Amino acid sequence: ASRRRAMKSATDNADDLIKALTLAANRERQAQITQEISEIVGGANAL
Amino acid sequence: TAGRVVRITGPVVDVEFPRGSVPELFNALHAEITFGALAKTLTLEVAQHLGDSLVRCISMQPTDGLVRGVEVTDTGASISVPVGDGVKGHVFNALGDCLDDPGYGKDFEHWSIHRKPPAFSDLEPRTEMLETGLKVVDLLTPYVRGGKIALFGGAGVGKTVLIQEMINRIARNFGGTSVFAGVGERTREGNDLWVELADANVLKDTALVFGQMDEPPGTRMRVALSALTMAEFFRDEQGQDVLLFIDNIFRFTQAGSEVSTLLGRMPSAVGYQPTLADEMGELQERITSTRGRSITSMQAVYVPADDYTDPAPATTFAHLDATTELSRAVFSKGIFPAVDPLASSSTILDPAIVGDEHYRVAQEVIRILQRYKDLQDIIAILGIDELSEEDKQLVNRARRIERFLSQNMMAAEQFTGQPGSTVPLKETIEAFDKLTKGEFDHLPEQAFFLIGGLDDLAKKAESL
Amino acid sequence: TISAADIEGAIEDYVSSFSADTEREEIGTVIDAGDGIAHVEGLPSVMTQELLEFPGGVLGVALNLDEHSVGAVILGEFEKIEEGQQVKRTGEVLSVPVGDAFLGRVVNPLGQPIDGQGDIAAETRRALELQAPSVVQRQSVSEPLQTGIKAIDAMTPIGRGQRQLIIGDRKTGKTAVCVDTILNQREAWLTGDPKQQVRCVYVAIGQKGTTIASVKRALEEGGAMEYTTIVAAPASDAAGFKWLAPYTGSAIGQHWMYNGKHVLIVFDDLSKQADAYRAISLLLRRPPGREAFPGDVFYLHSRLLERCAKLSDELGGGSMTGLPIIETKANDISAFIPTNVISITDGQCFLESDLFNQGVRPAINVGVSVSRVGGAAQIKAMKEVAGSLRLDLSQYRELEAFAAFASDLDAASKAQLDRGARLVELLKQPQYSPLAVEEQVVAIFLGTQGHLDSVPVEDVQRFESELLEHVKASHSDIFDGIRETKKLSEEAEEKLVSVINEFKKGFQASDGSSVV
Ligand SMILES: Nc1ncnc2c1ncn2[C@@H]1O[C@H](COP(=O)(O)OP(=O)(O)OP(=O)(O)O)[C@@H](O)[C@H]1O
Ligand SMILES: Nc1ncnc2c1ncn2[C@@H]1O[C@H](COP(=O)(O)OP(=O)(O)OP(=O)(O)O)[C@@H](O)[C@H]1O
Ligand SMILES: [Mg+2]
Ligand SMILES: [Mg+2]
Repeated sequence: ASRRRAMKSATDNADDLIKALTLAANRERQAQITQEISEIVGGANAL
Repeated sequence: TAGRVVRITGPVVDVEFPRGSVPELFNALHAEITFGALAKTLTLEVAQHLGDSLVRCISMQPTDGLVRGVEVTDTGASISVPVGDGVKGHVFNALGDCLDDPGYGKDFEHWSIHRKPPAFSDLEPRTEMLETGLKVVDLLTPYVRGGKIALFGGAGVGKTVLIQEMINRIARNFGGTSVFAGVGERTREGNDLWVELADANVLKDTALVFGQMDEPPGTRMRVALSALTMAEFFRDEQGQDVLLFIDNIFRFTQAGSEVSTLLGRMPSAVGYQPTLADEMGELQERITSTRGRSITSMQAVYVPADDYTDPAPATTFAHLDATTELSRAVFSKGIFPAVDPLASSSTILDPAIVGDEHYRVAQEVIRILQRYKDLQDIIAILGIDELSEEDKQLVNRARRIERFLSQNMMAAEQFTGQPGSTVPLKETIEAFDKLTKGEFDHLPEQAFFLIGGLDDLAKKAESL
Repeated sequence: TISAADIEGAIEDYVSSFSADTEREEIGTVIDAGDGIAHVEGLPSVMTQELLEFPGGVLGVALNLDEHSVGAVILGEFEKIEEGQQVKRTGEVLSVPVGDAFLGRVVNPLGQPIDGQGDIAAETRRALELQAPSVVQRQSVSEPLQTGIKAIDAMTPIGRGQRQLIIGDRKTGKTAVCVDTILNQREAWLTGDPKQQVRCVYVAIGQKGTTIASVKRALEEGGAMEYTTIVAAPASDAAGFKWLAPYTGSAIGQHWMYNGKHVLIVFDDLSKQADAYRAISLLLRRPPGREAFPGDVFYLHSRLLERCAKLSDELGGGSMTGLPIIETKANDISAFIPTNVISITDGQCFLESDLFNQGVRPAINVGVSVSRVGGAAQIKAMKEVAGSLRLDLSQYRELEAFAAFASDLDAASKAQLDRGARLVELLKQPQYSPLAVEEQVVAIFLGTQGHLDSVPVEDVQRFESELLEHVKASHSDIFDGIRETKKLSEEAEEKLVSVINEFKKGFQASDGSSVV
């Protein structure tokens, strides 16, 4: 009976890590693509 | 008739000519540079037409110490390099001048560096089972005679050592002519390779050509074409099997990017020059075996920061048939060959032309390693005590197999005192069948590390 | 000297027929060149996409206009271009000579026989740029276009006039599926009337010549060389050929489709075409956008892949089917071209590499694949036999995720897990082995009813194969019935049950036990 609740709480706590990591990954992807496009347009317009 | 120089910047130089005197594309030009201590003869190759009797080109020598108004002369011909039997046992630079003897080799016939790929009507697939003495290449990805073979991996993984071992093992058992080309590498490696080749009698049978990185980007972009010209001349007329080794391919693409930055073209994604794929495809089409002539080429390709998403490796992968890549995780683990079996593949590995036992063993070992890779994280976090009996048995078998793929080679003599060891194919097949059956599980961990043969395994077992 | 007589007669007939005329035309001059493009000035009036002509014999096309300059692209050889040449405006928008002698040969993207075979005949010239069929000239889709693969036609059906996409990771087996489908139609061709006949075409872009030679050898050995043609644009060619080949292939297929013959276009790769277009656009100094791509790139694909569609009975009821192939890297789908091509077509077949690593050879993902047409393109018999195994497989994988470490389960749960495992192990199949419809239906019926639930999962496939062979040897009525009525009868089911029982009574693999 004591064992069961530990697994329950473990799963409940494990979900939020997935959520936070997903948010961080999306933010990083957006930053990378916008940086790349800014750099390429700046390089192209300079000539 | 002669022109003048109006602008100079970096390596690129533009020149002016009078009416009815502009040369066609890819024509050599000579320029004179004078000084108290810096006297040379600049060699330039035409790049593009700017109109108004102006032509922009690049140079193969440093442009330090040049002054405007100096006349530029034309030869009305393309770059050329002497060829023949006398080329054997000598060292040449990009321009073709003999480095060992300044005056040697200035009387043979000459061929233009620019050529044409062979026509499509004379192509034929080549299928042959070429066997070496190394376990991983013999079992996972067998090499193909007369086909493409290449490596992959980041910096400091051990590709050059593998190339040296491979050439040492093969050139002793070859009746044809081999040619070595060095695009980019430290001078120490070239000097040591020359000394090592001189330590045996094989040097007289091969020809070496290479340029270094300290030279301007013009030279780094032309060595491969000269090497291909020599190899093609040897193949076409003698009708003899040839061996070709290329140290790197990334270097000349880097040089092309550098020069195209200044030439005036717009950049592209990840700051690469446009039309890199076209140039790579045009160059890679030269190495090909016709119906009656066979040539075997081994190349090494570098990747930046272990990223396969980079466009250049992705583009150059499509030109290969048999491939073997290296990983850094296995190198950090400790295994010396550092070959990852999961991602590597071949193009002759099917039971149609190979015995079915090979196919079955390969499939079984691949499945076992894949399952271990899957169970990795659970084993690391929750521990081995949580899994069932089947998972524990597969984990132990995976550990045994992963340790067993290691093997010592002769080229490791300089680094470690262990001598070389070689094993045939059938013994490896039987040993892998025994291991995958699961009748060697009683041995300890260290008994399966750096083992050449089964008898050596037994001897090490009796030593603990 | 009969051949000599014919040669002399041909030479004399040609030489005595020499004639030429003196007509005026506009000629311009080149001002600059290099990097695969050249600038030409002096032409007063030239249509866009005109096929120019150069003194050395090389060709070119006009893309960019200006107040005093005309851009150009050199298709073939490039080193002969130099300042001082004279261009000559000729003809009109370029076209392709299409006919019926193209079968069983390999041609240049421009329409030249690069093969060692002699020259080909010509029937009529068709321009590449033509409007697609309108919205009031199409029917609904209803036809069983077989593919020869159990998983593909069991999960995602394909019908005539339906565009289906295959997106895969490196070294997965897309070309093997394409080749199996392309050669599955030998029996269809062997029939007399063209109602079953299909004329297929292949396009290869940016590939090594040895690979094309191997593919041709495989098709020739398969015996399907008689009713196919190949267009090849190897890597050695300039960007123009790689950009222009698919239009030529589509036009050649469309000419056949327009006269009432079913066809099947296949595009080997589309990323290479996009890369070539990007290179040309960047070299012509046009504004760039995201990922260094021009804005109109999406429009490009919409102009090409939309040609194929089912026709109505008023115009002859032709058809055309396309199978574009896309390559993705690092199991990433959010890239530009993958998203565009996914949103432009319908139906997908994802090819994971983890599945191909171990177990399944076809390695087709099931939980993401979808077909829009669905049951409208199925056969009644196999639709009845299907029994909605999709949900069974889904709950099977969902439960077997749990039951890996679980030994005490519900009996029905264990039965469902065993059924799912048996179906998954059944669904595998080797290469170069197409299957006809009747044996597929028989195997699926064997799988669904639970007849093989007593067979150990380790050696099912071999057993199944043997049964099929035996069924083909001592029995032929069931195949005739399913071929004639396209429906499974109850009496045939009873006979098949008796055959299965009597065969399973006498089969052993390892300590086996025949049971009720
Ligand atoms: N099989 C091996 N035996 C002995 N040493 C090895 C082996 N494989 C790798 N090493 C060691 O790993 C390093 C690899 O050296 P090396 O410079 O050849 O690397 P590389 O990744 O091939 O790069 P490069 O092209 O710059 O030479 C060396 O320190 C070498 O001693
Ligand atoms: N059903 C199968 N059974 C066994 N082996 C298969 C099967 N299908 C494919 N293979 C093997 O998988 C590999 C796939 O090669 P293929 O020519 O299809 O390339 P691909 O994965 O489509 O990739 P690419 O076009 O990028 O080269 C080959 O080695 C082929 O023999
Ligand atoms: Mg090295
Ligand atoms: Mg393929």
